[PDB]
Amino acid sequence: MNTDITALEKAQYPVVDRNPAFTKVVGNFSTLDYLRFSTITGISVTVGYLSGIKPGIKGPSMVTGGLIGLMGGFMYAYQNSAGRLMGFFPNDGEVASYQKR
Amino acid sequence: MDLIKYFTFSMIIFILGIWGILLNRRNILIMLMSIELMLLAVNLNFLVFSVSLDDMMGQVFALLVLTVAAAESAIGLAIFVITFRVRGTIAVEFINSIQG
Amino acid sequence: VKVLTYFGMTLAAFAFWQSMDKVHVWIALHQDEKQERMEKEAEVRRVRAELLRKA
Amino acid sequence: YIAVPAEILGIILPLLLGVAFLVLAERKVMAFVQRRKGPDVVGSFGLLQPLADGLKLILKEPISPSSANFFLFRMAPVATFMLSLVAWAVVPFDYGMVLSDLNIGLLYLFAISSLGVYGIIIAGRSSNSKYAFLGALRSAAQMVSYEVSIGLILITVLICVGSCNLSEIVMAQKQIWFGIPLFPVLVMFFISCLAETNRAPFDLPEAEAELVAGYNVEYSSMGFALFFLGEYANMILMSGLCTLFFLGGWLPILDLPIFKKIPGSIWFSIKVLFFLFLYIWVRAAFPRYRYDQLMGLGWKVFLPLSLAWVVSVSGLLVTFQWLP
Amino acid sequence: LAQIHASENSKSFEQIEVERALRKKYARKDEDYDSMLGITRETPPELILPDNVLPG
Amino acid sequence: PVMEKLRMFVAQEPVVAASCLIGGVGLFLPAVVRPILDSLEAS
Amino acid sequence: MFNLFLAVFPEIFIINATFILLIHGVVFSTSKKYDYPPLASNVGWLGLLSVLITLLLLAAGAPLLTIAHLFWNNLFRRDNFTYFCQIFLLLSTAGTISMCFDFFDQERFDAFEFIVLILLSTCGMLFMISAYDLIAMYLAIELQSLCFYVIAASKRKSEFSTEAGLKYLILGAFSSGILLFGCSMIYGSTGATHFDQLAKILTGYEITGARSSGIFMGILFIAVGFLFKITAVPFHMWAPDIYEGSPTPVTAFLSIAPKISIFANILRVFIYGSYGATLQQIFFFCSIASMILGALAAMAQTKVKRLLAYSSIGHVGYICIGFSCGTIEGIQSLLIGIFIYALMTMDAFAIVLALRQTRVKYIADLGALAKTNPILAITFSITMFSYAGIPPLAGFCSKFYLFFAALGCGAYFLALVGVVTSVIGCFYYIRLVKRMFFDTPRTWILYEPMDRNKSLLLAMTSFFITLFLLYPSPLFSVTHQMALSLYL
Amino acid sequence: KVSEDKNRNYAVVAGVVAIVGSIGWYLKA
Amino acid sequence: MILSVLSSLALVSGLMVVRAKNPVHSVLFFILVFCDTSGLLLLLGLDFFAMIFLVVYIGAIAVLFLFVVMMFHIQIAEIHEEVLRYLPVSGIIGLIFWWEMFFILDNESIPLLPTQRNTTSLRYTVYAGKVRSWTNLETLGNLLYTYYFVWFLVSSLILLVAMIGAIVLTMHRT
Amino acid sequence: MMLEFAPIFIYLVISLLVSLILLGVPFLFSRFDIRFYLVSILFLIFDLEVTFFFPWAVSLNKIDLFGFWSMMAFLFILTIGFLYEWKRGALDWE
Repeated sequence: MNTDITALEKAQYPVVDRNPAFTKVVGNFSTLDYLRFSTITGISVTVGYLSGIKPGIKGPSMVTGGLIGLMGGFMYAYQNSAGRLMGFFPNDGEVASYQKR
Repeated sequence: MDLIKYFTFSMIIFILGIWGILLNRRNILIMLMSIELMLLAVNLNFLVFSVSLDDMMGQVFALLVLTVAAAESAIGLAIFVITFRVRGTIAVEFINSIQG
Repeated sequence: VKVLTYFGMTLAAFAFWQSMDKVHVWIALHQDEKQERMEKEAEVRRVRAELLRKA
Repeated sequence: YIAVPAEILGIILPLLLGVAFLVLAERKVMAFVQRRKGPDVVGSFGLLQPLADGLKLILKEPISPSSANFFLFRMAPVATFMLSLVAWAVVPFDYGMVLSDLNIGLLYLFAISSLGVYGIIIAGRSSNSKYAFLGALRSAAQMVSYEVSIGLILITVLICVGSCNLSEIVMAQKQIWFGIPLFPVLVMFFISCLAETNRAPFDLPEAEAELVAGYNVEYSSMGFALFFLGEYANMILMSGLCTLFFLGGWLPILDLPIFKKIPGSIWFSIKVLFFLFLYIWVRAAFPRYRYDQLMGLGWKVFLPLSLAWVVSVSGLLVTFQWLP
Repeated sequence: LAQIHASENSKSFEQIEVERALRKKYARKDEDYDSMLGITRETPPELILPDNVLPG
Repeated sequence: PVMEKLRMFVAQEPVVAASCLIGGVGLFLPAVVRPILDSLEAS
Repeated sequence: MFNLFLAVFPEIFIINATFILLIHGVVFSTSKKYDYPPLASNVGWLGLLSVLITLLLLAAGAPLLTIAHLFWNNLFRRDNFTYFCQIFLLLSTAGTISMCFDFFDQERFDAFEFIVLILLSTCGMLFMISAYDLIAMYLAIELQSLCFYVIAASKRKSEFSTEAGLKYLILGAFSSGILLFGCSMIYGSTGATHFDQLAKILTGYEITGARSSGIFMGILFIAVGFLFKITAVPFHMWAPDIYEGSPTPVTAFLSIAPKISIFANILRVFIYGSYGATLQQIFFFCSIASMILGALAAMAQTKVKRLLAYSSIGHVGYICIGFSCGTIEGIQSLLIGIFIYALMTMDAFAIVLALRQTRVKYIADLGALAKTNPILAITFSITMFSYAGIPPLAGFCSKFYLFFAALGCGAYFLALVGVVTSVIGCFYYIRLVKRMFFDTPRTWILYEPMDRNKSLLLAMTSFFITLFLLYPSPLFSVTHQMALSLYL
Repeated sequence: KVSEDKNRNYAVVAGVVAIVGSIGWYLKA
Repeated sequence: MILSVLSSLALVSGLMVVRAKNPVHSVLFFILVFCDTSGLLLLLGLDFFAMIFLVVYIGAIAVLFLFVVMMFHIQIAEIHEEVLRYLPVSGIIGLIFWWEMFFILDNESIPLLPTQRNTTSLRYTVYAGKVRSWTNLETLGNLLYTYYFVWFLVSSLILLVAMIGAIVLTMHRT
Repeated sequence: MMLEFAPIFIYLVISLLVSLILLGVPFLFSRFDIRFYLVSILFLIFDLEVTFFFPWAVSLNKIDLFGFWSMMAFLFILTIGFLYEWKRGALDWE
């Protein structure tokens, strides 16, 4: 299947890697990325718990909310990391690590 | 004259659907079937045009419209069943409460 | 309906479709008069707008 | 095209004879299992019993109840009989021995299977008997339920072959018959064919003793005969599909010159005959399910397995690039 | 009347909480969704008054 | 203790368990084995 | 390969979350162990969270939504216009969901599938906004429509809800068939379904004497389908009956989100394609009919829900006046009108859902509400004066444009219709203020106080309605951005 | 001496994690 | 000629769908209209669509219509009306639609009139396309799941909505 | 080629004639069950699933892994629907 990563709007920052691999983007996760991940997951677990009290399923509701939050937070962190590696988001740390390795 | 003949086949089915709407003011099941006749005519249009233009896009859309027609019929008949179950009858005089 | 009624309605429909074939041939035969009439009506509009801008 | 009717008759007439004699063979094998003899008085070894029953049936007066659906009542057995006959136009008996070499023959067979429900539905409704109507509704539901599994199994075979041509499906089994790797698929296919032909242990219309009146309860004389003949012609066809899809059709058991001496039509016939024996052997062996039990089996057992086998076969062939 | 009033006034804190939750649980209903689920919710006996105090 | 819950689930519902296993192998092979074969071919 | 799907991250997330909620709901609603708990509010809260996470993913990934635009080109088209339209749609859906928990708990509407269908229709409208081909447009429209047919009939034992669903299915399937016939004519005549190809084929010619009648009628039928979708007269009569007969949260949802998504489609199809005058005259005549008929019919209504339905018909007439003029300011004003009407409608339906706990049905039921709940009567009066367009409330903004275009595109009959229908609308809106403040009924209805969700939403929307004209710069700038991004 | 409800304790941990994470999110952006 | 026969059969069968007193008969005439459509598709060389119209429209959709209509036992009085009064409105609507749409292609797709000369001798054959020809099935399957897979998946979402809505609207569990 | 369908038509006509000869020679001497609607719906859905599998099965050798996974996603959505139907008792006939 022929592919093309080229975006409509060009990256406004140094392009460290045009099409970074999945594991490379995951390994690029920063402290802020983990903070976003953890915040989304914790809020989602909390909403699951609180909305589960009335039907009596606070634990299962907690697991469901936590799964939704885990998927959403991982997707958000991946979004940010890959955008930094691709030059779409401000990527000072990516460029500093790239110019050295 | 091939293209005109296939086209008029589909067009007659479409007009028959329109007439079936026009002619069945007491028969809402036949109205649903008239809508299915119109949808069939449209599918035929897409397939005939796909052949006439040597283009595949008309066939892809014909298959997808098939999926849509099936979904529409399933939901439509479910609503018909619950309407009948509530009222005990399908007569149009029992589905005219909302007005103004 | 009776089966004979369905057969007769089919015969009538077959006649209708052959008549439609004749109509299609008639329309195909008069493409040139349509083209010649259109030549006039578009050129009248040209000679017209050109004259209306001379002033 | 002038000799096409000769070919069509050379298919249809021997098929009607083969069905007449399938009824006899069913009565003989069931009898022998039950330590009885079976029809052996009407003709030598009972071999004229089919002719006698057919002539008796055509000499019976038709009844034609006073229903508002006179035409549909007579048309329903015609419909089912025609559907059972027309599937054989695409069945290959040997290399080159087939009436229509359809490139879409698999989907055509599925479409005929799907049309088969209307004869039963219409017979049940047109009879003006609530027993017949209810029995018909249950039989139609069972048929459509097991058509899903039949279709998903067809997809498995198509994935292996990569073509809808029935002759191509047969010739793709030269290396190995598909019933060896897909033996569970063959088992599920044979069971789904029993349920689609309304045969034991799934024969609801036979369970009149069970307070279940069949869709053809009101029929007499030749309409009743046409229903029966369509059903039996469907059993030979389903035995022919089991043969074509999984037992390599007309191919010999082993690719050896001793086995290639007997023609392909004999191999095809013998495999068809094995499957027809099993249809009768099962009728003779087991009791029958209730309607709710076989419906549960259809949706909860055979749909999931068939779907899982599609996924597994496609995934295995895509992984190792063994696709056709 | 004295019987129902005496029964209510002598309940403990735990039973008061149990019956408050039950009362909230059975205050409204969705018999349509219940029929879809194929269940029949029954009023718990601790929320049912004896017939001798009912108006009929 | 989710180890006998799986055992009971297999005991009650063998057709579902078998379908999940068969389809799961069908999904596992292209997901895991196929990239291993593609990589082994690259080198 | 994986990075290509960064352009569909919001949709992937919302669809997967919808599946998770479907499974969670069906597993624990059938559980004997938990006594078959009603899960409508639980799944509602989890779905509101899912919508907010989708919104986060979409808004924080603005440049990434345009990645791999050539690979994704034959499927959809994401740009700034789609970006802002989708953000607004997600916000509408979140607000509507937050307005449903009291209805779930007090009527005991226990079906969690309600939330699942709302989320699936939100997916469908998200795909509608980015649609860039007739095929994709139709598919997304059908997905959204099927979800609405099912939720319109959700009260399955009610005569009204079953009647609403039946009329919706028949008139909706009819209109969809008409629209599909138009797509077939365009395809047959141009051999093209992609919006870019249709643009190239149709620009520069319009009606150049030898006009393709196939193209022209494909356009007409597609326009008829769109007009049915936006409830423009004469394709409107399904709307008041479905709005009344559907459960009130369904009515609130159908009032806002589908209009945003269908107007996005209309812009990207018509403003962008090129047949020209006829297309805009269609919308001009339908706008006039909508304004007049909506004003008169609303003046005749005695029930709150019907009055709101007819008011929405009139306002779509006012909005479509903007599409009729076919200029940058026309598109900007259409977008501004949509935004303000959506916020006002959300205010109005928050109040209606609050009063539905004591079963409000008639306008006369609001008698003496200024005594029993004075701050609610003020909030509702503000909404009615905003609907009537009295400055300096937000409703004036949209009214101001109507006359600006009428004197810009040179149309004084439109101006006269606007003056007369504005006066009629003012009358039937201030009739509610009279009922709540001036009347002294013998029998009063005392209403239960609203829950926190609706009070917070009402407070925010009411502050917006009273104070938007003080700081309107962001909406003006963003709508100008969207109008420009339609072409560049 | 000890809070027994485990699900309640996990919910408390999740709420604390969300609060500290939001604070860190602001502090590092 | 053959197209005239199929058109006439479809026209009569469609009239019988929209004009039959009994809705069961209407559903049955609808099956005949779909069979005729299948024949037209076979003429166009689209055998996959010809079979699928049989499998889906007749094998699945008409069956559902038949099950519902049959179990409803509609009485002819609840749905009967005389249709003589609609001949004028049907006449005007149908005539407008006829004159405008039966002839929409005529300006754009002008028919080639058959002459008394053998034009078959001017058919140019290009053998390169015939070396490995594609069926309708594999030509469609080359596109459905790769270049246009998103629409495929949206159609799956449509089917999911149908399943959910069918259960929610009608299920009464025993 | 569509040439191979003509024998099917002549076969149909002959089958019709045989049917009428056999059937004619002797002429010479109020309770709605929703479970049927539900089975119809299920059949329709899986009918469309078999329909979408036919092109996929013949095209697997060209579409490769992309086509395989798009079909798997399709199946996953429809199987979630099936699990919903299962848990709701639409597959039970007792």
